[PDB]
Amino acid sequence: TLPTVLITGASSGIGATYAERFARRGHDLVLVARDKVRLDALAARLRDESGVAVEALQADLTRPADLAAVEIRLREDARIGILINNAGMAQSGGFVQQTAEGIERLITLNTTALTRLAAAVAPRFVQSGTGAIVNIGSVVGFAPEFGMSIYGATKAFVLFLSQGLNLELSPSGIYVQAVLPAATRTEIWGRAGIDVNTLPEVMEVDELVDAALVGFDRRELVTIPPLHVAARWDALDGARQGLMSDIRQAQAADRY
Amino acid sequence: TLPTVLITGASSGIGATYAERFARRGHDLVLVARDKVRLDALAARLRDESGVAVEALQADLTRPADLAAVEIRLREDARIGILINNAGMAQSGGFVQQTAEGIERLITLNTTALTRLAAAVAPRFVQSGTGAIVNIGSVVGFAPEFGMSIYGATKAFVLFLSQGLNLELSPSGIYVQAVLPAATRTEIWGRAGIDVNTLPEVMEVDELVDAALVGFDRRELVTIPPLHVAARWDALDGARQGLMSDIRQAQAADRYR
Ligand SMILES: NC(=O)c1ccc[n+]([C@@H]2O[C@H](COP(=O)([O-])OP(=O)(O)OC[C@H]3O[C@@H](n4cnc5c(N)ncnc54)[C@H](OP(=O)(O)O)[C@@H]3O)[C@@H](O)[C@H]2O)c1
Ligand SMILES: NC(=O)c1ccc[n+]([C@@H]2O[C@H](COP(=O)([O-])OP(=O)(O)OC[C@H]3O[C@@H](n4cnc5c(N)ncnc54)[C@H](OP(=O)(O)O)[C@@H]3O)[C@@H](O)[C@H]2O)c1
Repeated sequence: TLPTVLITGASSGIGATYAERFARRGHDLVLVARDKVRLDALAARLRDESGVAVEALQADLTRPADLAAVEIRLREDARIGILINNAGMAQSGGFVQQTAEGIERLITLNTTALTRLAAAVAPRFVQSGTGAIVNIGSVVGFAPEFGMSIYGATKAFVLFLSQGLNLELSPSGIYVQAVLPAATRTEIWGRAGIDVNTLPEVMEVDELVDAALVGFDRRELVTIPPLHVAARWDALDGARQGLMSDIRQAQAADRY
Repeated sequence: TLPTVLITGASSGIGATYAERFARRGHDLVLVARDKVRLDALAARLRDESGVAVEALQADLTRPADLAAVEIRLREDARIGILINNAGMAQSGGFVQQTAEGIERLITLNTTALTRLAAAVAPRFVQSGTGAIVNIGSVVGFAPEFGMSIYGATKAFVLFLSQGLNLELSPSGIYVQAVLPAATRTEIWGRAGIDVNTLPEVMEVDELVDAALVGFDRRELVTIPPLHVAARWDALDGARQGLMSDIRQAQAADRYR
């Protein structure tokens, strides 16, 4: 029997296409987002088209009580063996046009909620010796130049967390994937007050998810569909380790 | 007249040494942390020894009302021209031993509060055409191997935010520095349930801060005192840009069909 997949941000975009795709592979699903009505239509379609069980679970992951209720479900339901931590939003406007409320929301959703859901399944996954956590990062986490300083910071967070979780949890049989899209045709752009049609280039959501799932089936750790030269990843990671090899912690460097 | 410095996490460790050092340079100070009694003693010492004004400002930066009150003070007080976003904590235990409450606290302090205080001064700094934001990251943000997956993530956040803020704000005359210590002899270790004496090597807090301040005086963007070969930073940043140069966004790469 195939594991049930809990997907956050399942109501649209990358989340919704993951849901469609996993339903077509034969997995039962738990779909979470705020828009209950839209989730109930999507769930019904997938139950009908694919014959799997699909539950629509309303939750605002920036509301403490909703998040806690999703944590509970992840801790307690042994059927759930794949977590897609996909729910996320971009930044609207530059740094000075940010608000305290907006910063709170962006960080809580993209970072705190994602990390907490992963922490809700990890103990159970360790005990069973199996499980999968797919975290959606972004190419923007490599690009302070893109101009979304906070959002990009949240996505650097998600990449790093994913790397760290792999090292901690793969020895207990857990797969931890970071998936890093670049511009993809979803509701994120309009949510942030950007017209998606003004971006030079944008990937279709079907093509991104199928690429991501090729990565998933190969059990790839870091999956970057729009990166046309794979070895740039290895070179980035090498330079990171290279830097780490020349840390001497007892004394400040001569130049200081 | 020299700008007043607001320092978070001023009651001990790196924050407290920054406070001592900036007081000796002649700056007035606003010191923030939870331990009011300890802040009042430090403030009194610095007023007496150095003859600058020093205000002790109690705040738990994980409590919404306290954080909002510090934001207000940063927005409204034109004297404050340097922000040291130093308050932070490490992770206690591995990922499976984490708690919802502990995750909330660690991320809120190291990330949300830091970002919000920076956002509280930036508009005023942009308007005045001057100002400085010093964010304390960590070498651990380069090291998923170190085993603190959440804490390290918060420090990858702080580095990235710093880089982004530099590009957004230096054109308006703002200096944004990321300071990245490695193991340094402060209260962070005991807070996390680690005996600092079991670490192979640990830098004295005086030496770290003085190194950081050499960086600050040279207006260096990314300052990593324990990195003995500077060019490893440039090579990391190059590889990052190298990767960015080979992103083609319309189509998935051949290896994914
Ligand atoms: N260009 C791209 O699309 C792109 C590129 C790289 C990475 N990403 C990442 O991809 C992920 C998916 O976003 P998308 O592109 O698929 O955008 P999307 O169409 O806006 O989907 C976002 C999903 O997250 C849910 N969500 C938003 N706020 C929420 C909240 N407070 N609580 C619970 N759920 C919430 C949304 O449903 P409700 O609004 O009904 O809650 C929606 O299903 C994000 O993490 C994003 O950072 C996107
Ligand atoms: N090895 C290292 O020490 C090392 C290496 C790299 C980076 N860092 C970074 O250096 C920074 C300073 O830490 P440290 O090494 O100096 O440790 P520290 O001695 O524990 O100092 C932490 C300071 O932040 C304050 N703080 C803690 N929780 C707080 C809260 N909720 N609200 C407001 N303030 C709070 C503390 O005072 P109260 O508890 O009285 O509130 C204290 O003044 C951190 O951002 C840390 O991540 C440290």
